[PDB]
Amino acid sequence: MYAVFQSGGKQHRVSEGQTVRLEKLDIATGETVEFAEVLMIANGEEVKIGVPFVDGGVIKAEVVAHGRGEKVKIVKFRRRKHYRKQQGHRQWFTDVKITGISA
Amino acid sequence: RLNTLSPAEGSKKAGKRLGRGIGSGLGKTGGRGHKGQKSRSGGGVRRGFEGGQMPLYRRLPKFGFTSRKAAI
Repeated sequence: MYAVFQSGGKQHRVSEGQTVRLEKLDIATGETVEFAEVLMIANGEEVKIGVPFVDGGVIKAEVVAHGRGEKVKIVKFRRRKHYRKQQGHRQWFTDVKITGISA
Repeated sequence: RLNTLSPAEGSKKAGKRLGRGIGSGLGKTGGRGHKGQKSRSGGGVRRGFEGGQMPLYRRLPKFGFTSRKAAI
């Protein structure tokens, strides 16, 4: 009982009632979001996508958090050429919990 | 209010400091390049030097004279 859907350019396989982290979305932390772009739905019986994105499959998900990822330190260094550079990055992420998976 | 006065924008530049790190830009000789006479401490050529060629103020002939009546 799991489904495959495309959210932020990268596909996720999520089972019922589990939390999945995906790219930042323009949704407030206390609102449900829709994912009608369901790549595949799996159950005891198997249903595939003759046309991409099934026919009526949707996924109900609730936003939980809108935090930032772990800091990543970017170092660029040229050997013997008197060039050093430092940078930091924290990627924005959105935690969402899957509430319901349709057929 | 003595701790609220500020100068006009662009009045100060903070100057250039040489040889203080890589990220500061002009470090490691502070913008005077690699070896050479100009890179040395106190190096350089005097005014009018052309590297040995006859200077312009020597190739040309002196002309005229100064009139004392012009100053009065």
